[PDB]
Amino acid sequence: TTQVALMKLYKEYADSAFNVFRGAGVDNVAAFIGQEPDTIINQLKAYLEATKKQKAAEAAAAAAAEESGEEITADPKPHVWRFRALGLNFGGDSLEAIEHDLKNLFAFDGDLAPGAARDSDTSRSSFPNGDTYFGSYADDVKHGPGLYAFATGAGYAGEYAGGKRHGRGVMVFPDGGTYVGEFVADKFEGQGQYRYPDGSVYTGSWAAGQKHGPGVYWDTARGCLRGEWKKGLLVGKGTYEQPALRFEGEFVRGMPAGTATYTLTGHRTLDMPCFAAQHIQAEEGPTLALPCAYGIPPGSGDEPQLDTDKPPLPAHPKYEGLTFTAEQLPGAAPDTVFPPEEGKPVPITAVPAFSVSTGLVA
Amino acid sequence: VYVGWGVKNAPFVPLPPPPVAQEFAWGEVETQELELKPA
Repeated sequence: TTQVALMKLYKEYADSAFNVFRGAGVDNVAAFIGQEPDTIINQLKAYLEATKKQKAAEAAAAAAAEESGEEITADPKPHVWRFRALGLNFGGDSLEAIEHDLKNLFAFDGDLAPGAARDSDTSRSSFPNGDTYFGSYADDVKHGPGLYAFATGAGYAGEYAGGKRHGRGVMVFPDGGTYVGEFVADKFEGQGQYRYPDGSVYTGSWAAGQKHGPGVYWDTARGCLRGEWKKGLLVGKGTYEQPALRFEGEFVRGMPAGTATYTLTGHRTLDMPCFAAQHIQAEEGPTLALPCAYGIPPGSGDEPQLDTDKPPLPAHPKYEGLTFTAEQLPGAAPDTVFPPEEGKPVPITAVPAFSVSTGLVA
Repeated sequence: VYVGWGVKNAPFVPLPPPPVAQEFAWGEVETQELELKPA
């Protein structure tokens, strides 16, 4: 043995994986990830807000310092010095002969054993770009419950394995969206609920960071869209339901096409007198079904982006290439109530209901 | 003068179902401590 490392006088910022945890007031990390997901999400959102505020304040201070006076020449972040009294023996020839361990002893604050992989269960880990980790290690990587801050505002709390995300977890992204569900590697997998920043919510299946499998989307127009989505887009028979109407048909590459079917009921004249007396006491409501069909440009959507002599898909504001065809009479389909009963729990706040007996409630 | 139903004689396309939003990018990847030097 040639060297003994017998101190570490480190410095800790007031926003890391060891201060989101402390504000919670729980006992340990397994009790931090074990809370109800709403409070986890709220705490991570508060951390994101703190990071954004700190960045804005730093930028303003830097601009003011440039305007007059001299440079800042000091760390503006809030920092509190801490001291680990660790003592370890390393055997080598010079300081550069143990570099791994030394730089390991730089950042991982757990149970250091010279020449051995990390196995701490309450370890902290800094990182080059500035993002921090709190949780358990095993076989030199992260494994088990953890809290993890990205230093850009984002944040994760949940299970780790193989050095990456695995199992159940909760994440908050810098834009404002959030995710609650299962994870494989660094991307979504299995079942989960994603909430977008605009207000929409998707509660369904995921494969490798994209929507895949049975899916139920609840957009900002308070309409329910159900289908079997594939690689981030909806393919096959899909259903869109709105308080008065229900459209079902094939989608290709996220846009309607092929033989479809509209079914909707006159809600405008449910209280007006009927034109025929026999409609007064009948049980069949005023609902009609049209066997229509959409149309797409003959090159668009037929190629799965094999990267062109292909027309572009119609966009949102104005759809350029969509056609539409109805050449048969309506067929008087039965009644439709708006809440589809598939995806019955409504994540969105303001969703009005409908029925033949009672019109739009809200 | 205009006398008739207020309907235009143009091809009519029923508006297709509304667009789905997109997730975040993947500039959020877990920075990892570099693994042990194997012997």
